[PDB]
Amino acid sequence: NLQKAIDLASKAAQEDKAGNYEEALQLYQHAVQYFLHVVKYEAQGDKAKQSIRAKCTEYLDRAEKLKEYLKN
Repeated sequence: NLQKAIDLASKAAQEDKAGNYEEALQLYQHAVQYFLHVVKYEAQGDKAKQSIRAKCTEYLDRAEKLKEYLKN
């Protein structure tokens, strides 16, 4: 589940930066879904969880704004 979060997160960050926002948006949410799934179920460690928390918020903030205008 962790590898899926990073894999999708990398493609999402590249999609938005490249030009694709629609595909990147759906990818951003996916990365956060898998990331939180691990932290909630069984993360790697204390410091590890803190790393995902900052990342989960980073992508969420980007995707949040993206969908904002996309939906408007």
